[PDB]
Amino acid sequence: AYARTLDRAVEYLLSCQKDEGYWWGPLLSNVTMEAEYVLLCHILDRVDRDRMEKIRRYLLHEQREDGTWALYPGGPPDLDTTIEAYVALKYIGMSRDEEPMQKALRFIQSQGGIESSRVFTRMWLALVGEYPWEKVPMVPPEIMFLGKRMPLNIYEFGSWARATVVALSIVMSRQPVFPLPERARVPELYETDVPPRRRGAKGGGGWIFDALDRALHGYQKLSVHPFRRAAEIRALDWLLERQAGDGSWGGIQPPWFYALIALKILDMTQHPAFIKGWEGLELYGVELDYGGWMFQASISPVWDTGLAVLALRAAGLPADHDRLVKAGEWLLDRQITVPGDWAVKRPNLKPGGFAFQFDNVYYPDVDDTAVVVWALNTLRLPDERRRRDAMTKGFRWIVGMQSSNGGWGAYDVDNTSDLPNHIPFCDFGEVTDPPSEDVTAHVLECFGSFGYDDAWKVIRRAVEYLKREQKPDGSWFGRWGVNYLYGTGAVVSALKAVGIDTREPYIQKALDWVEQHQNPDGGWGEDCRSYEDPAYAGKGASTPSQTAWALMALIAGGRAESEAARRGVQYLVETQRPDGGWDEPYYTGTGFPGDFYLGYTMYRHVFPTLALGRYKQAI
Amino acid sequence: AYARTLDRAVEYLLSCQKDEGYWWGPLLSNVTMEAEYVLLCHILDRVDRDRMEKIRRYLLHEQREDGTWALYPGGPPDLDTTIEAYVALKYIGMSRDEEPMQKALRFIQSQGGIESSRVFTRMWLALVGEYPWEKVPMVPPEIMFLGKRMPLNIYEFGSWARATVVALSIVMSRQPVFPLPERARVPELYETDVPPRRRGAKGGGGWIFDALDRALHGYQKLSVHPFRRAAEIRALDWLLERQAGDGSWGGIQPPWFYALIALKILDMTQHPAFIKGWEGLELYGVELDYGGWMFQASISPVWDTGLAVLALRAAGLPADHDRLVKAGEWLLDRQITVPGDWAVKRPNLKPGGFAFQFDNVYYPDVDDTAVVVWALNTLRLPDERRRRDAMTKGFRWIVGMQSSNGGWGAYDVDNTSDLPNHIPFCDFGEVTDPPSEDVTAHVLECFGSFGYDDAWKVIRRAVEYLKREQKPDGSWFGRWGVNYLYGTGAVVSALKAVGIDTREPYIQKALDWVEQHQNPDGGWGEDCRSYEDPAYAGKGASTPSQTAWALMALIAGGRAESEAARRGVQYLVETQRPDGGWDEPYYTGTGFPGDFYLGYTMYRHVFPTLALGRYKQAI
Ligand SMILES: C=CCN(C)CCCCCCOc1ccc2c(-c3ccc(Br)cc3)nsc2c1
Ligand SMILES: C=CCN(C)CCCCCCOc1ccc2c(-c3ccc(Br)cc3)nsc2c1
Ligand SMILES: CCCCCCCCOCCOCCOCCOCCO
Ligand SMILES: CCCCCCCCOCCOCCOCCOCCO
Repeated sequence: AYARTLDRAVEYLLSCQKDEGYWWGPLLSNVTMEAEYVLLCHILDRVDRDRMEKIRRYLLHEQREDGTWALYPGGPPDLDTTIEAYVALKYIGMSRDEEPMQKALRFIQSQGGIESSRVFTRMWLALVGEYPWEKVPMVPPEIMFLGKRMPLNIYEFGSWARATVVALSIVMSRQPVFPLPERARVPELYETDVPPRRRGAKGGGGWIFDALDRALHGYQKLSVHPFRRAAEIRALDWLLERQAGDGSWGGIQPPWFYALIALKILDMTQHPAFIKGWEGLELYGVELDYGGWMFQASISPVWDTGLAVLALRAAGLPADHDRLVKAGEWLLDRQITVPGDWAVKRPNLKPGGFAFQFDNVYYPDVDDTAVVVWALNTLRLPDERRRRDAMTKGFRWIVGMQSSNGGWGAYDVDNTSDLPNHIPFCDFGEVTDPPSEDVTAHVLECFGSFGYDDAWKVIRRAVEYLKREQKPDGSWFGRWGVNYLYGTGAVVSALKAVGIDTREPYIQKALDWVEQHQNPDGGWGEDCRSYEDPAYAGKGASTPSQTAWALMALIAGGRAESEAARRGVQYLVETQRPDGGWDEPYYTGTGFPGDFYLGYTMYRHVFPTLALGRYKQAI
Repeated sequence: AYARTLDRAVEYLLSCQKDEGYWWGPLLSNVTMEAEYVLLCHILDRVDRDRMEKIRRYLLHEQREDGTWALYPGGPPDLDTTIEAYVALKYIGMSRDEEPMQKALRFIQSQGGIESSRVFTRMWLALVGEYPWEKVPMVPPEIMFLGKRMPLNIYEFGSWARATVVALSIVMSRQPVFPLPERARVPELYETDVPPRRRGAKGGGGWIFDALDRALHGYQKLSVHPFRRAAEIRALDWLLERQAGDGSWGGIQPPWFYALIALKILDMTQHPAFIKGWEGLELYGVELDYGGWMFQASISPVWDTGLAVLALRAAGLPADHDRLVKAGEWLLDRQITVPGDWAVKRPNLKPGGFAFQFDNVYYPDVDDTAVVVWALNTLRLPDERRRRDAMTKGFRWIVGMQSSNGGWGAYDVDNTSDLPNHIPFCDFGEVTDPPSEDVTAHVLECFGSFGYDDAWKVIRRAVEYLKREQKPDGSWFGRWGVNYLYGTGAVVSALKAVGIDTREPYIQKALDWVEQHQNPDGGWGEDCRSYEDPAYAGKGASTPSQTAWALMALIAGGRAESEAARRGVQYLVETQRPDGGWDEPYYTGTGFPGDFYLGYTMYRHVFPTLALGRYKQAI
């Protein structure tokens, strides 16, 4: 029955594999990536008419009927996104008259105009002189003086925010303006009677920071700022030291762009870092068949390859398949062997993790590491020396990464400070990197393959963490995936792997939750709205991946030979395409809960294959 | 008569011009460049058998009958050079038995062996474990803490030494060892009974430094060195901030190589700066027709182009010759507009100088600037705006670079400290960058073109400097050229240009000096030995360039229509080749008096053309 499906899905993945032996699916997000690219080019005075065109088609192609842009397909119109996308188009050529500009503008105004958008948006506009810098949350270069163990030192922030903060401090230090030609001036963004509904700090605004900011804006106006020169040079050095191998910073769009602006501001357009940083960009670009051009927020080569292997293995292929070996070998060359920002908290810990992208040695994440090691542990490579060796280094790194509560974070240890969550600046997505369930699950599932059970104290500490975090309805939050279906599936799958008894009450209470949300079409679905409104927890159009996740939670809990179980398998078997793939018009990936959603291209293929492979296992 | 010589020399120059419109002749030095390249590759574990082969040919090719290598063709055997060249070969494959290795070895031993070589040589050997680091002058990372105005702060050193010191501090901080295979171990370098005749500090060794060193060597052995970590990071950042566009540091072989080693030592082999820095090397490499491969100590594109223009112009070509315009345009894009290390002494001075190589914005030199501006001041470019503008910026920068005595330095102002000349480390070439005659001459000659004369205070101050420096025999020292013929020619030519009366006594006393050294063959020649032994001042085999220089001094002093004058012109006319070029088997360029000599490939062509062009002027 399903054998034909799996067989097809298998061959299909094998075709999607690159020559070097790795997998790499485009990472989808929203148009603020492209819109900001447009402004960046304008700032750096490097505009390519041909590129602008591809970006225009794309932007438009993504705008919806109502004339707006959302964070995820089928999501509500987003102000910020729409505003930036608006400015982008108007700069490329679009006249405020045209239908698109019209419908978009309307929505903008009906929301309070520019005054209701996130700091980033207002800041970008400030950069081109369409918004007063004085009304922008200030982040001083002096922040570079806070010691390792001080309130708000750059190391209390999450790896991604840290790099951005450092870069911007330089920018906000000079408050530069790169005037847009009259043709693209966007005054209309202000024309509105609707009361400006401004968004506040993530965890709440304390009158202290509220005032402190005002203080900084005043100090900003003085004629002399002692030691500021040395604060900037510190930020500069700091950035120069961590520029990733591909010329990017952290392998993400944000700090990368800002860092370049920071360099341009310091007349360093002749310096190597800038050059490399600039040309590095092309790698993240993607030529769309319909003539459009999108820019990836980040790239997932490692991740994809890692999961890809696991899937194919659980599917059936030999642990020494010549094709999987290509992957195995490739992965080994990717392992990071040098200290990264994490070292600040673990000086005596030996390097051994992995990164999300191709070359980003200073920021390996616990997630990728776990999956990569585990995936390697399932293979038979020619050089059993390096395979054995690497795994150990990766293993130990992870161990030494375990936070205080036994749960694992993404990039750092105990990065749980609650201070930065109140700064006027941080009003978008996460700013700290505390342990999450999904990550910790992938970790446990990693050790599990080696054989380490609940006996080992490490494991227990984690399980305790998971038990404590479980939601009332037996579900588990999805931090880097959408959502409860993602988390729950992760956990149950992990716990089952670490020897825990699947018969336990809290476990069963989870499985039941799964069955209770299975959509009529046989599959499972969870819309991103589940982050905003709880009524959507486990609700939404059925998707290949999300279905495959819930399917794993069931196969893991022994309920593999069940109704809901077989029902779901049917969905996958049916919905599958003639080529063996699968479609998924929705996002099942999460950047930040409620603020940034991602669509992992491979998920629709890899996970369904992994699930079917595991179903074919239970029989 | 000579006219045909000029027409031929001209058409030859124009042919040697590249497409972009610039001139660029290979810069010759000695084999320590290649020998050190070999060790570098070994250190960085990046050895290319094929390249090793091309290098081997070259090394042998340069070895003389006696089995040694000198600093300049026809020069005495050099210990350091020969030692390094020896180790290089023995590592490539050569067995100590082979005749070449034989003769070399005996010379080396007859000199006291390894114990008599410069610090650099002993250090390189220390790097591969063939010499005790303890017996190497120590340079601590802490030096990075000395403030702008303190004894021995990195800014008291000459631009070239500064960068090397910073890079080495990191290296000497860790005292790494990259063991050579037993096959290439060079113990025989010690086997000798001859008393080790060690070279001391450039300006004498003070018991203070001698003591301080021992002090630093002891401290080096402690278990904890507080703030050293910070010291290193200070040094690294200092390097990462000044890496030049082509990926080198300063555009010179020394700090470049050391800087890369410094990065290796710090596990940064996969950091942008390292990568670029490594692949930047190829540009300085040169494929020799006989199968060899040499590495340029530095490159002189700008310089050549600059002089090339002046020559051709004085020769006859229209100030708007479409070919000289290509040069004119090119040069303009080369002007530096950002602060460099010079800024430390002149914060309010506007950037406007030029560099020696293609892309080295932090180190423009007064010499190149003067020649480049002056050259431009003689052309008629399409964009008279930029031409006018560039000249002013360049000009003004030069004015603001003038030192206290009125003379001009190469890279910095008043870089006359006498402290660094006593450090145990600095025992090779120059370490500070004080004003020189030749440079100041090229500056005066520049303003001269604009019409500024002895009236302007700036010019008088200089003339006073030159008058005071003149040698008893009316000659003038040659700092960056070999030697008194080079300097004297420079000065007289300059003074004549700034309105000074060529009839003056001190002037005449100089001209006479020139006529008195004219060789029988009509031309003039000055061997590099003139730096070591005074009996060689103005003495040596005649060369095209040196002849052309003395010729300019005469044409300038009005003695153009003289015997010695016409005699010399004859030499150039006869010695010329069928293609219009000229041969010059000797070195007429100087890196450091008595320590490092260079051979400028273009000189033999450009200067003879300039001289003839000026002779044809006096008639
Ligand atoms: C899922 C397994 C492995 N993970 C471990 C890696 C996946 C996370 C990388 C994708 C998200 O990248 C980012 C990362 C950061 C951002 C920011 C951002 C937000 C606030 C600040 Br302050 C600075 C940047 N804006 S958009 C954005 C996208
Ligand atoms: C002539 C007009 C324009 N000039 C202005 C530029 C020409 C100077 C560049 C050629 C010389 O380059 C160097 C420059 C420096 C060195 C050193 C050296 C010596 C001592 C220390 Br301490 C560090 C490096 N060793 S070899 C060497 C070669
Ligand atoms: C400069 C000494 C080299 C030793 C490196 C250890 C530095 C301490 O790590 C603290 C964590 O900060 C992250 C550093 O890695 C980034 C690269 O910057 C280059 C210095 O190695
Ligand atoms: C960080 C302040 C930016 C102002 C630049 C002025 C540069 C300081 O001049 C002091 C002398 O050092 C010369 C610098 O060249 C190095 C480049 O590093 C870039 C700093 O902008």
